[PDB]
Amino acid sequence: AMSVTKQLLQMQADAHHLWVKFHNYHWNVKGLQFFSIHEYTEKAYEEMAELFDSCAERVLQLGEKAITCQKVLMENAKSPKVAKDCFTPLEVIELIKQDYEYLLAEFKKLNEAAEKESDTTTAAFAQENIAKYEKSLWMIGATLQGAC
Amino acid sequence: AMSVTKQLLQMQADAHHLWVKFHNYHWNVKGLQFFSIHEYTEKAYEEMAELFDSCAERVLQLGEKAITCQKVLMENAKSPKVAKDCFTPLEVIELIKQDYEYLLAEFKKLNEAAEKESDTTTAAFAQENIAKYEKSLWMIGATLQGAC
Amino acid sequence: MSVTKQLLQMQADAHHLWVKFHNYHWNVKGLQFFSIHEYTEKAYEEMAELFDSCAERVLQLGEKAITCQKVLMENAKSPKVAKDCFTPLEVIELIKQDYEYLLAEFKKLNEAAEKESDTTTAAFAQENIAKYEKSLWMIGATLQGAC
Amino acid sequence: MSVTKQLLQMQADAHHLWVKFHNYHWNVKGLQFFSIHEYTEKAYEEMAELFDSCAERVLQLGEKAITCQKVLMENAKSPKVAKDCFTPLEVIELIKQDYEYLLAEFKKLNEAAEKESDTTTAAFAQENIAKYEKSLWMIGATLQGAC
Amino acid sequence: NAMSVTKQLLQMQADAHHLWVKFHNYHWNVKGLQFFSIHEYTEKAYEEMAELFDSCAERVLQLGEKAITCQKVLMENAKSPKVAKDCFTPLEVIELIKQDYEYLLAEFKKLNEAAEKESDTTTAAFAQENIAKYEKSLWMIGATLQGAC
Amino acid sequence: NAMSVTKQLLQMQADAHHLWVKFHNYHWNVKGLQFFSIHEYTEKAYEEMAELFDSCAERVLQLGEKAITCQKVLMENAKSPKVAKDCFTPLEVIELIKQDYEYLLAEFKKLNEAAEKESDTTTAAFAQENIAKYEKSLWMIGATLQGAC
Amino acid sequence: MSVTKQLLQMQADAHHLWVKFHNYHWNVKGLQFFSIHEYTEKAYEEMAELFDSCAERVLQLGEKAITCQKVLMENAKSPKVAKDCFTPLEVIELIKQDYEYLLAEFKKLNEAAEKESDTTTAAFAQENIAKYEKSLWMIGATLQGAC
Amino acid sequence: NAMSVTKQLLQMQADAHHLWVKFHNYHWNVKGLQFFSIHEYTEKAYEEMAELFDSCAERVLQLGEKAITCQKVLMENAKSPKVAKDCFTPLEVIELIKQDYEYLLAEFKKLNEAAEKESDTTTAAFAQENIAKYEKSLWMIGATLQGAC
Amino acid sequence: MSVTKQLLQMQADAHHLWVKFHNYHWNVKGLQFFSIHEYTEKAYEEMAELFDSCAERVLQLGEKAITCQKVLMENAKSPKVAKDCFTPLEVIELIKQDYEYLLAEFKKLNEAAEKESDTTTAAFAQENIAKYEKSLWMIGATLQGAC
Amino acid sequence: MSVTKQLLQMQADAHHLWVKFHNYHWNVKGLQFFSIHEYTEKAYEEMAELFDSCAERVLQLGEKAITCQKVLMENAKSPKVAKDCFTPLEVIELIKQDYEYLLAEFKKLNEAAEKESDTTTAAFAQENIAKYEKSLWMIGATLQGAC
Amino acid sequence: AMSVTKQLLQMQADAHHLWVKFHNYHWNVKGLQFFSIHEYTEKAYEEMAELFDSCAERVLQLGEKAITCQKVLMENAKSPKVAKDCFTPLEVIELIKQDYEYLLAEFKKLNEAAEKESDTTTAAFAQENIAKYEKSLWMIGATLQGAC
Amino acid sequence: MSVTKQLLQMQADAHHLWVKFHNYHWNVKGLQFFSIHEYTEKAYEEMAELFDSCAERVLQLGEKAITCQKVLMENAKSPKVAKDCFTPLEVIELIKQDYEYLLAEFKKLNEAAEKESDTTTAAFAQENIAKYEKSLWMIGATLQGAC
Ligand SMILES: [Zn+2]
Ligand SMILES: [Zn+2]
Ligand SMILES: [Zn+2]
Ligand SMILES: [Zn+2]
Ligand SMILES: [Zn+2]
Ligand SMILES: [Zn+2]
Ligand SMILES: [Zn+2]
Ligand SMILES: [Zn+2]
Ligand SMILES: [Zn+2]
Ligand SMILES: [Zn+2]
Ligand SMILES: [Zn+2]
Ligand SMILES: [Zn+2]
Ligand SMILES: [Zn+2]
Ligand SMILES: [Zn+2]
Ligand SMILES: [Zn+2]
Ligand SMILES: [Zn+2]
Ligand SMILES: [Zn+2]
Ligand SMILES: [Zn+2]
Ligand SMILES: [Zn+2]
Ligand SMILES: [Zn+2]
Ligand SMILES: [Zn+2]
Ligand SMILES: [Zn+2]
Ligand SMILES: [Zn+2]
Ligand SMILES: [Zn+2]
Ligand SMILES: [Zn+2]
Ligand SMILES: [Zn+2]
Ligand SMILES: [Zn+2]
Ligand SMILES: [Zn+2]
Ligand SMILES: [Zn+2]
Ligand SMILES: [Zn+2]
Ligand SMILES: [Zn+2]
Ligand SMILES: [Zn+2]
Ligand SMILES: [Zn+2]
Ligand SMILES: [Zn+2]
Ligand SMILES: [Zn+2]
Ligand SMILES: [Zn+2]
Ligand SMILES: [Zn+2]
Ligand SMILES: [Zn+2]
Ligand SMILES: [Zn+2]
Ligand SMILES: [Zn+2]
Ligand SMILES: [Zn+2]
Ligand SMILES: [Zn+2]
Ligand SMILES: [Zn+2]
Ligand SMILES: [Zn+2]
Ligand SMILES: [Zn+2]
Ligand SMILES: [Zn+2]
Ligand SMILES: [Zn+2]
Ligand SMILES: [Zn+2]
Ligand SMILES: [Zn+2]
Ligand SMILES: [Zn+2]
Ligand SMILES: [Zn+2]
Ligand SMILES: [Zn+2]
Ligand SMILES: [Zn+2]
Ligand SMILES: [Zn+2]
Ligand SMILES: [Zn+2]
Ligand SMILES: [Zn+2]
Ligand SMILES: [Zn+2]
Ligand SMILES: [Zn+2]
Ligand SMILES: [Zn+2]
Ligand SMILES: [Zn+2]
Ligand SMILES: [Zn+2]
Ligand SMILES: [Zn+2]
Ligand SMILES: [Zn+2]
Ligand SMILES: [Zn+2]
Ligand SMILES: [Zn+2]
Ligand SMILES: [Zn+2]
Ligand SMILES: [Zn+2]
Ligand SMILES: [Zn+2]
Ligand SMILES: [Zn+2]
Ligand SMILES: [Zn+2]
Ligand SMILES: [Zn+2]
Ligand SMILES: [Zn+2]
Ligand SMILES: [Zn+2]
Ligand SMILES: [Zn+2]
Ligand SMILES: [Zn+2]
Ligand SMILES: [Zn+2]
Ligand SMILES: [Zn+2]
Ligand SMILES: [Zn+2]
Repeated sequence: AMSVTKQLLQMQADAHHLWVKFHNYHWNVKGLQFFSIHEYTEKAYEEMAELFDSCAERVLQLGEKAITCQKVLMENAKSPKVAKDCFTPLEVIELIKQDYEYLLAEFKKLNEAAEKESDTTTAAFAQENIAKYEKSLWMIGATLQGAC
Repeated sequence: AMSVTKQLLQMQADAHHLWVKFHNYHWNVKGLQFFSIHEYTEKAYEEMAELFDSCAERVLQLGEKAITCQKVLMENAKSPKVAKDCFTPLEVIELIKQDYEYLLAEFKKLNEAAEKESDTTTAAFAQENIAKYEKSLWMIGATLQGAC
Repeated sequence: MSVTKQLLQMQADAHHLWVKFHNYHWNVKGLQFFSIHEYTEKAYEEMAELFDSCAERVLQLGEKAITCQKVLMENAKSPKVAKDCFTPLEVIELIKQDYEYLLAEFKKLNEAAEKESDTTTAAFAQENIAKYEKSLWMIGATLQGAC
Repeated sequence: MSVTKQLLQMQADAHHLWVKFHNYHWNVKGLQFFSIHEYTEKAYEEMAELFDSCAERVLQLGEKAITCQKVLMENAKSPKVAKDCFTPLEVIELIKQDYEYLLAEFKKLNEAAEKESDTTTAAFAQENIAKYEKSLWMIGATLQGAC
Repeated sequence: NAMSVTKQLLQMQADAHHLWVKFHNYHWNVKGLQFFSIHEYTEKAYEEMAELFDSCAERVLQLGEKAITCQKVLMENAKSPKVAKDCFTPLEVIELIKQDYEYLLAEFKKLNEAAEKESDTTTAAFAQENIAKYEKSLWMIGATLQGAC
Repeated sequence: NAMSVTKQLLQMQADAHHLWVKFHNYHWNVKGLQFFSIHEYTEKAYEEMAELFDSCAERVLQLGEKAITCQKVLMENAKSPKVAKDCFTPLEVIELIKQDYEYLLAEFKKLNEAAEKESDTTTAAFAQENIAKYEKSLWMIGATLQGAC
Repeated sequence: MSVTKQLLQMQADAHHLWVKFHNYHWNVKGLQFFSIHEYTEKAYEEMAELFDSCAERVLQLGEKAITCQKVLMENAKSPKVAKDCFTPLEVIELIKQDYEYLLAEFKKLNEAAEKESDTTTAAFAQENIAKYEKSLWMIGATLQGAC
Repeated sequence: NAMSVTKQLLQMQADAHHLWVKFHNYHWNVKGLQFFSIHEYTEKAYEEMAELFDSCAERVLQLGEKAITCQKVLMENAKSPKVAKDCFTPLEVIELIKQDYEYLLAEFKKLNEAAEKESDTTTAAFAQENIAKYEKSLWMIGATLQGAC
Repeated sequence: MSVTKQLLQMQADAHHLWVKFHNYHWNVKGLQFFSIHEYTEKAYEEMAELFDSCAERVLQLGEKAITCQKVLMENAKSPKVAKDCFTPLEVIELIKQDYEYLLAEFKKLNEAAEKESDTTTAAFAQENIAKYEKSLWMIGATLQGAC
Repeated sequence: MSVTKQLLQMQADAHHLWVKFHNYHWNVKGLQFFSIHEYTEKAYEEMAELFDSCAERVLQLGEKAITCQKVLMENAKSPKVAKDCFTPLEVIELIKQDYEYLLAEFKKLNEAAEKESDTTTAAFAQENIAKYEKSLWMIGATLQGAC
Repeated sequence: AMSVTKQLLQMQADAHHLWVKFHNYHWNVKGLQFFSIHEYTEKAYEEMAELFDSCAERVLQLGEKAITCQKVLMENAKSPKVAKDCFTPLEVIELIKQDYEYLLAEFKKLNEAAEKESDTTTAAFAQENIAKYEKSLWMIGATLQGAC
Repeated sequence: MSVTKQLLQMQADAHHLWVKFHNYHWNVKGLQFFSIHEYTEKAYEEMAELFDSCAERVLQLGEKAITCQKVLMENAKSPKVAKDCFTPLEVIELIKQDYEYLLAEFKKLNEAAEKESDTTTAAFAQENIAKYEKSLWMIGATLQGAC
């Protein structure tokens, strides 16, 4: 049963990490599409705050402790690190693709762990997010591609 | 009197055709402006569904039969054919310009036929659409142009 | 068969029902004309949405949606109707058969999705199974006479 | 008649139909009572708007609207109804005849307006011509049996 | 000896119709600086008369008698004040509406007394709701017409 | 000699519960072309019964007696018409609802008379509001069932 | 029990909780009266929705819902409450026990649904399992003392 | 021999003003864990008192007497309970508001009796609407103060 | 003259009235200050919209809109006012003359549009003709004294 | 006065104006009755908000608000009104004098706040200074005759 | 005291000027971002109409006369003049940057004049606008920049 | 110190409080669990907004916002809490200390802003000073016992 709460706790830390990272994209993008990227990443960091809270509260429902220490959040984060603080629009979209691919893989890991424990609530939460990101990733991939 | 219902029936088939075609643009556009083109063509195919229904129902009001067979719709369609299934944003906008120019010419044909029959209801329907497309085509032309 | 093959079948069927549901909408006759006209309007709107959802899922899955109307026509397998004038009870009976067809296809889609471990497509199929099971209950009752 | 004479005729008729549509609204009996009650309520509200619009167009054109109910009574020419009890089908048949009358009167108004180059009245006539042609289609389909 | 609830409602039906027509006269034909506010006020007023007409008719039908369906009968039965004018200043309209509302109020009081003698709680509540409405409106209209000390 | 307001409200509580259950039977089990409109009408109806149940209970509590909290007592005390059917045509449902509403109306009139003898203005207003509601509804239901001349 | 037997059990129980939650709603006393009154009102509205949903799922599955209140009374198995007066804490403790009962019953419904490959009922069970697991967490925290 | 409707309304005007001021005292000066919910409840309450003040004044004016316009007269005429406190626990506020509402309720009952003797349906309806409001509120406030069996 | 020439004239006039209508809005004095201030606010907002619509129609028609304020000033031909303090009745009388001017220009635009078979510009002119005919009726009545 | 002494003065005055504005609201007579009735209603609602805001700012600053109506009566210094019947123009003239009084008191509050480096009270003063300067302009224009 | 009303009157004339100029951008931009620039400049000219009215009405509150003559508005305008009537999207954004920089400098001039007169109402109006334009100018500058 | 240095300090503090306010939100125990949970949700949402506003002001001022969580952690100076279980009164007492800290920092920001003649940052600081002065009043009263 610890594997479900272990994976929720991993996601809590990654959600925090992406919330910080998505602010970086939001502030520091430059170029003609500044405003739409700014608005896009604003919605995205809001989703990461919500995801942060949901993972924590699911852990609590499952009888464990959520992470409450900045230091632990920082140490446990495993989503892609970025060294930049200035971006083109296409660079942000490419970075987000990578961040969403990481989230997608981690949600499928959560689903499996939920499956082994017969945890339908956590499985439903995982799968709603899998659907959300497979849809976004299709759109992001099309945004990065050139036409034949 | 058959010329008004003949032209409404032509438009019914073209509206169906453009509804299918506009999905093609909606799905298969690639590049940075993916999302706005996707949203734009979504509104456009909704207008073509509405146009499909309006033409059919006007024919019925005029005492004739709307087309109800896929095969007849396909055979009767005369709006521009496209062979592609992958597009740049500028390519979609250029294709839509051509589709809207075709609609505009066909609505003016409908207006004339309505005029000869003193059909004020069909004439009003034609003219509301002429105004709509002359306005859109101005915007689309500006979108495709370079500045002096 | 496969998730993408089944999605493409449903895309073609959604287009066919979108067209047929307009025939019911336009051509029903009788005292319940307006309620039937309104009902079929909402139904065709759902068929348009289904058409789009099926295509986009195929695209998300790395395959091409159908974009040619001739292919849509050739591939559709939902019930054919060679009438263009209906009573309200005839429309309801036809919609029942159309919804029985969709429900069976959604169940095939779910099976295919569970085999492929595709939770997203499975969730899509299951939401539709629930929608049609409920709607078919009400349609059945509409067509019955009491005990 | 000239545009104003025709507007004044339509003012009288809108008043007459407003009264009559209340008769349908109150006095229909049978399973579809509530839908007819609701439809006829919308219809009389439309007749009240029509009455005001005709009158105010007359005032815009420099003439006096009808203000005496006795004149309104004497000038009305829309179909007379003797009954005070109806089936839903009878009401729909009577509304069709009322709407046919209005539609023909709006066409007379339009011709009159066109001759006087009165674009405002013409646009008002044509907007209503469109409204009644659409309704009359639906009403016709409602009274039909399927073939 | 006064007429029953149903005959009072029938009278009220005929008057509401008459006032609906009459209020259009004020709506169309007022002249002067306050044209628009009088036009809007009288539009709300005729809409209330249309509603009253339908309410009285439907209450008569609920009580088992038939509503009036003929415009000749509506015209002959109306007893609300007539006006032989088709042009008005704003003060004239306000004065005339005061007379119309005083008339309505008096008739709603008769309606209430009839409803009470018949133990008709539904019609009594209907009458009293309206009595409250015109007592308030008449206070405001009276203040609009008065001169300050 | 008739029972007090509080005992009448307690009866009304039990009936509202019974009709809430019964209206679900009509909601679920009507069959025929008008299935959906009957399904929706009866859904609005049971929601009104749920509200009535809570209102009567809370008024009894305001008057210092205790509401019924046991389903066995609710079942034993209900006096509204029973139906031994679980399948209905649309006309059957309309006919049966007419009988249920005529029952309610008669009980709300008793409630009003009891409230008046007790000078209970709150309960009287509550009863009369409901009397007005069912008199209107019963007029429409009766018209729905009649045949035109 | 099979899916329908289990749905019918939950129909009876939803009815029972609807009644009981009114008892909490009316009869709580103490400083938090109004918030408990409001919370329990939302809770009984949820029980009324649950009652209708179970019944209609049964009808969809081809069986008859419970229509006799005597059957509803006899089949209910959720916790019995003898009292008719409560403190806010007592109400919260009693609701926790009611919600634990429901949560266990929804899990039985889900297992039953999964065995019958009934995705619609399964989704309905799991949606409620999620709802009660979340509520029960909050309720538990509400009854606790801090460490 | 009891005072007329108009003098009762004038009393009610003065009290509503007093309670409007007093309810601010509870609003500002409550202390303790339930500070915010008491602050909000008493804000809704003073807003109701402001409305009552205006309603009573306007009804007096409709009845042809003049409303009170001087704050010295408002202060001298108020008879609702005074409180010589400017700090409160939540339970104290609830207890004090119970006393204020019991006072209002008793005065609205006198208002109703006066309105009935005068056949003043408008004021009677106004009084009874308010009687219904405080009977419900007082039930809830009483439950908030009680201890469970 | 031509549709585009007439549109450009109206563009210049819309700008002029937009400015003048602010003068009425700011500088009216007297008891009806606020209603006049609100009325003229809505009116200048319509002038801004008219300015934009006229320019964009010229652009749709392949010609250049006016973009220089000196050209706008030189070309405006609506009534000049050399006052900056007004009574409410003076504002209404001036607005009447401004609206009579606009109505005549809209009629010229319609004629030009019908000659050019330009249904879009004609519809634009006719919607405005109807708006101003109605508004001038009400303004006239505002300025009259009763019989 | 210090900031709190000045806030307490404004608390008393807001109470006084709340009462007075009801007098204007009830007792105005003449053609503009309804607009004055509506304007003064908004005005007293503003005075009630002002009364609460001053009191709560005092509480924030560590002092006690006024709770006794006798103190409120004795401390009020806004213009005394003896009348209980008014023309619309008289009401507007009296409101101008009330608003001038408030505006001067808000300026005193601002100076006091600035001296104490109290940004919160200062911002509150200045927001109201802006409000009354704008209103007083409109009120002035309303009382004027045009030149 | 004349320096506050002098500066409000300068701003009234510039607001009028920018309202005309912003229509020029709105109509005459060409290129892929036509529609968003069109929408952006539409909001901007609405703000300039509002600014025009606010400056005028503040002058009137201060006991002076607003400008009511087109000719005076034209003569007094000092915001940047543009000679073009056709623009790329980036050209419009660059021109707006310059127009907003001018507004920002003029609002700070207004604030100072308000300060010297203790005019808190005009100072508040100035400062609300300073905040608005410093925020917009940050966004506009990022839109024009390239990433490091 | 400087405006940008103070803004960066507050950015780090906003992040720290955002995290801590979630601890209160999750881990409070007792009868007021839900109101405290809702209160702290709104509070953390304000901390997220504050984080963003502080960063964007620094960027507007030509400097870089903090984008590394290690820097955020190192720089935060708001009160540390080494508990993860709370009563409702403990949460309120901690929030009081957190809000006292923010208020003092906002006052330093205002001073720095006025020195730099930065009206925009000063307005930001002052709106927050007013918000926290009011909220601390209410929190204080929540923690008191009456006289
Ligand atoms: Zn932003
Ligand atoms: Zn944003
Ligand atoms: Zn957001
Ligand atoms: Zn949370
Ligand atoms: Zn830590
Ligand atoms: Zn491709
Ligand atoms: Zn999409
Ligand atoms: Zn979309
Ligand atoms: Zn859409
Ligand atoms: Zn259709
Ligand atoms: Zn076919
Ligand atoms: Zn060019
Ligand atoms: Zn349709
Ligand atoms: Zn429709
Ligand atoms: Zn639709
Ligand atoms: Zn799509
Ligand atoms: Zn093809
Ligand atoms: Zn059966
Ligand atoms: Zn009705
Ligand atoms: Zn209705
Ligand atoms: Zn209606
Ligand atoms: Zn009208
Ligand atoms: Zn007459
Ligand atoms: Zn046929
Ligand atoms: Zn009108
Ligand atoms: Zn109107
Ligand atoms: Zn209206
Ligand atoms: Zn009716
Ligand atoms: Zn007749
Ligand atoms: Zn007179
Ligand atoms: Zn008598
Ligand atoms: Zn007097
Ligand atoms: Zn249902
Ligand atoms: Zn339903
Ligand atoms: Zn419902
Ligand atoms: Zn309740
Ligand atoms: Zn029991
Ligand atoms: Zn029968
Ligand atoms: Zn008896
Ligand atoms: Zn009959
Ligand atoms: Zn309640
Ligand atoms: Zn409630
Ligand atoms: Zn509810
Ligand atoms: Zn149901
Ligand atoms: Zn039974
Ligand atoms: Zn603990
Ligand atoms: Zn407050
Ligand atoms: Zn509050
Ligand atoms: Zn409030
Ligand atoms: Zn009032
Ligand atoms: Zn005094
Ligand atoms: Zn005590
Ligand atoms: Zn007595
Ligand atoms: Zn007890
Ligand atoms: Zn203004
Ligand atoms: Zn305005
Ligand atoms: Zn506006
Ligand atoms: Zn534009
Ligand atoms: Zn120029
Ligand atoms: Zn005249
Ligand atoms: Zn009032
Ligand atoms: Zn009012
Ligand atoms: Zn208000
Ligand atoms: Zn307050
Ligand atoms: Zn005192
Ligand atoms: Zn002057
Ligand atoms: Zn545009
Ligand atoms: Zn736009
Ligand atoms: Zn806009
Ligand atoms: Zn203005
Ligand atoms: Zn000039
Ligand atoms: Zn850079
Ligand atoms: Zn939560
Ligand atoms: Zn929450
Ligand atoms: Zn939130
Ligand atoms: Zn941001
Ligand atoms: Zn880092
Ligand atoms: Zn104390």
